[PDB]
Amino acid sequence: DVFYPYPYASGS
Amino acid sequence: DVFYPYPYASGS
Amino acid sequence: DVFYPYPYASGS
Amino acid sequence: DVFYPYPYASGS
Amino acid sequence: ADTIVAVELDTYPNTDIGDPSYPHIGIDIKSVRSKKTAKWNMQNGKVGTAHIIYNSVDKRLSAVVSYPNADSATVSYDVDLDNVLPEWVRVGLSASTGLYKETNTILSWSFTSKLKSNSTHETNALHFMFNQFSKDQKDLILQGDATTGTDGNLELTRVSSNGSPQGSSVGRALFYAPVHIWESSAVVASFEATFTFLIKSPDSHPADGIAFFISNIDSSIPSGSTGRLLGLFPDAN
Amino acid sequence: ADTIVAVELDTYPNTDIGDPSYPHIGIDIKSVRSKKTAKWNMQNGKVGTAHIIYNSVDKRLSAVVSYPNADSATVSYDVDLDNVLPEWVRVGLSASTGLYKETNTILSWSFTSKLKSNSTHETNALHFMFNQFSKDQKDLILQGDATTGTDGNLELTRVSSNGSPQGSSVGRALFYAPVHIWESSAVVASFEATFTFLIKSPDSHPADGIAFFISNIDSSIPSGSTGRLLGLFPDAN
Amino acid sequence: ADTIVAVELDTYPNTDIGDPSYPHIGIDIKSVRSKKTAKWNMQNGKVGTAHIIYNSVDKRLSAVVSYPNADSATVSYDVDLDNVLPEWVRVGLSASTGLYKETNTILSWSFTSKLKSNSTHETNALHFMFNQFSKDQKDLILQGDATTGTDGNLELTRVSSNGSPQGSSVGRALFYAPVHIWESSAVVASFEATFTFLIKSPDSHPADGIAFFISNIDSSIPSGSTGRLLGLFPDAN
Amino acid sequence: ADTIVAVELDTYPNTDIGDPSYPHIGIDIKSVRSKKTAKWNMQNGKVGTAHIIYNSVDKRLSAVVSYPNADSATVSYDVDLDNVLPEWVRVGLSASTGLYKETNTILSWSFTSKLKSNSTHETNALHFMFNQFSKDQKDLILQGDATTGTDGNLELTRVSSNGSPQGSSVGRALFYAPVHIWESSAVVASFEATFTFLIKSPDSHPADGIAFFISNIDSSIPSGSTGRLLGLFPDAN
Ligand SMILES: [Ca+2]
Ligand SMILES: [Ca+2]
Ligand SMILES: [Ca+2]
Ligand SMILES: [Ca+2]
Ligand SMILES: [Mn+2]
Ligand SMILES: [Mn+2]
Ligand SMILES: [Mn+2]
Ligand SMILES: [Mn+2]
Repeated sequence: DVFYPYPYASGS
Repeated sequence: DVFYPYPYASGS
Repeated sequence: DVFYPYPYASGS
Repeated sequence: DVFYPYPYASGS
Repeated sequence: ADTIVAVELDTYPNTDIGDPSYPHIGIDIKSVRSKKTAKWNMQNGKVGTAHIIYNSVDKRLSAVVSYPNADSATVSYDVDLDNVLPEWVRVGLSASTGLYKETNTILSWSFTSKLKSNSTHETNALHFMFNQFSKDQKDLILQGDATTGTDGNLELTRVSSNGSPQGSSVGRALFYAPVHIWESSAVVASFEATFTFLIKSPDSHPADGIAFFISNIDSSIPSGSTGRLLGLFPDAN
Repeated sequence: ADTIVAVELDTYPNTDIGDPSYPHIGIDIKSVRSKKTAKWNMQNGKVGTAHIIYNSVDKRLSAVVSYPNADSATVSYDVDLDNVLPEWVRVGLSASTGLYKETNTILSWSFTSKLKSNSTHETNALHFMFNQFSKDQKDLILQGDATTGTDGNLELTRVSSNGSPQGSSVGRALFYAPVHIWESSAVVASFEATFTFLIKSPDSHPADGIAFFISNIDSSIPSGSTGRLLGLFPDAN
Repeated sequence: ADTIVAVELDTYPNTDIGDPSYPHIGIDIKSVRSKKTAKWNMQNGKVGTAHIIYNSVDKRLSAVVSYPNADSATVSYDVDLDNVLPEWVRVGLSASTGLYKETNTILSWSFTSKLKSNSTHETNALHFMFNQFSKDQKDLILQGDATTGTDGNLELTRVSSNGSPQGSSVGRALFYAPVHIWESSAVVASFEATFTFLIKSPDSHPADGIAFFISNIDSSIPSGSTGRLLGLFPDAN
Repeated sequence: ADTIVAVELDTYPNTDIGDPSYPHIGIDIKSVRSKKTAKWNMQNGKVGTAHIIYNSVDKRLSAVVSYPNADSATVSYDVDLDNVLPEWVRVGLSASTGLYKETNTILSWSFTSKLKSNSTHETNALHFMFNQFSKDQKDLILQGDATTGTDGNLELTRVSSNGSPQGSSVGRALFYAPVHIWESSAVVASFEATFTFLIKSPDSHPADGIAFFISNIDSSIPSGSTGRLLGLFPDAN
């Protein structure tokens, strides 16, 4: 429902 | 795939 | 002191 | 049944 | 109102209110007049153990009282606690003396409640275990003559300085946090309680007993619930 | 001889051997012809949970099968396991297919046995909990087509490469270490097992079911115990 | 003031108070200025797990934050909790938002404390586990904007109907029963806590964080301890 | 050879192999020559308790030995068990006597292992607890002179009818089921073990010690590993 708003999301 | 395919159940 | 002082019991 | 055979027993 | 469901270790026969002509263990549902009882071979001065168990599948509350390498008494009763108690209860131990006395010493206590909701692994549970009682046990609610600290034990009723029991004494101990004993959407609900006790009587016949009980959160010691009412009931109805 | 005490999740009605005209859960004592059964609303493709509980005070073996926010089936039966099994058993899961098929996928499994001897706190207990199944699960004994690793699940019966069930398949999984299920001087003895399963059938009517069972240590898969015998029995007597 | 020990999952870097120039997890001993930090690859919108452990033999408090199929951030600090905290404390979760916001949703929380007194097996223990939260969760103390019952989760901070987070919000949750965290005549005292969270930020700029804390029994949300103070301290000292 | 990690309660100082000039407890990593020791006031004839704990966040193995109303000996060493042991091991107790003897009696033993996989709550766990030992304890592997059933205790070494210890004796006990001690995709792996022992020496000169160990699944007593080798290593290297 949400995508990497800011903090580094490793992967997807 | 197969979710709840089985006898007389309320709603789907 | 009080060890097993009570009704009908095998041995002492 | 046994008393400080050798190792320092602190107390009794 | 004070709702109670207790498993009692009755040591004195008050036939005046329905008691069997012998020391017994029984199951009480909102009444001191046990719904089911079992003869119990009490042993003055011996340390004994008590296990209470319950599960929602059977809706059967069972208890086993025993002493080391001796006989053990059992008493079971079918009951649907959902239709007896509020889903949020408080568990604890009660005890008393009257014309006769006895020591009501708890040496250890542990409780385990588990709730498995109707969803994948939504299991909630609570577990506490006391094997040593501090002098200032901040997670226990002591009512009446209840006190902790003596040799690391919970002394429920009044125990004199020299160590001898006391007459007309009532005590109770409830675990601080409320317990969710049941829920509408629970597939399986269960608990089991264990406690070791030491009853020592100086006089002829000891009285009046100990009891494991569950009750409404705000529960308290009824008046005149001393002696034969095991600090759990206001009258003998 | 192979002694069995199983709680089955029968999904196919084999009225030829006593089965009810519907999917059901039942309790089997040394026989596939259930001693007690309960109608069960199986749900093809839905993850379901199963709880089996037993205590020596009641000597009542109860089971509850349910699906998320749906009905739950219960079945209880009075039995003294002391007079049925050897004090040292081995617990495990069994399953199979026959003319019809289905997936017998265990997603998680946990067991808890406790023995309280007749002495002060001499409580022995064992507890294991599986929520992820390794490819090489060295603490499990896999018999038949049983296999671990697929998505971290224990696939009991043969599941094709593409993922579809397989006919004429039998599987079992037993925890490696023996379990002391009962003892002569036990004041209280009890266990409780939990497992989440996923049964998915491609064809019209699914078969044949899953079952939680207890047995003698050296137990193994009887011959022709495929299909309606749930990999637990040699014949339908 | 209150004595506070906490493991913070800081989502917003306030370099003006000593925060690393990026998301991090850290250990706070009576000061929002962590004694030890560790970069953390905060994964917005994904469920993560947090593990905090401690024991009096190593006297080292440690924690690990992770997301499935992702890496793990680890942090550890050496501290004798006997000199920092009172022997009777309370445990719980705290979280906030300031100018920027995020959802600080708790999906599950479990904790376990154990005391092994210097009298052998004088083991006392406490254990609770939450996978579901009811609207009326009587065993929890909710301070500030914290609420429960929502989809069965705990929202430590404000979140509207549309499901979006709010700014300038502070909320905590503590377990109802006090916890005996340490005792003198104790051979080994240990505790371990776990919880799954879901920090979601639609505005793409998360803040301010979630924390697991230990404080004096009567600890309450400090004035202005909103935003970067994580509802734990009254000043950035 | 076998990979061995152990916490030894060395009762006899063999300075020829690096032993401190007095009773001590220590951590051995594949060598009888401890990587870390700590003086220990061994109290002959008294029951003591031993606590060993570890977790992969701190990666520090620690232990505390104590006797009631007496002091506590503590020892800790930093070691990543992933590089020293295989992910599947076995746990147990070992002990010996040589020229001098002592009784190496085990009164109770419990252990608990937990794995939290990097997929959140992919928690797997194992727990066993022994307070009583039967003559025929099928869930234990007894190697050497170890025996059970005696007063309900475990005698790791030879002891005659008169109850006096024997010289040149080696005996161990391992849990039947293999234990998954670590996994790669693991966020936090931890285990803690406890046991009460009674080292008694009539000849006033105790030797050689008791140990808790972790080894490969198929570990067996090494040649001549009697006496000062604590039945753990084949040489004093
Ligand atoms: Ca009475
Ligand atoms: Ca069938
Ligand atoms: Ca910050
Ligand atoms: Ca030595
Ligand atoms: Mn009565
Ligand atoms: Mn059937
Ligand atoms: Mn910070
Ligand atoms: Mn040494």
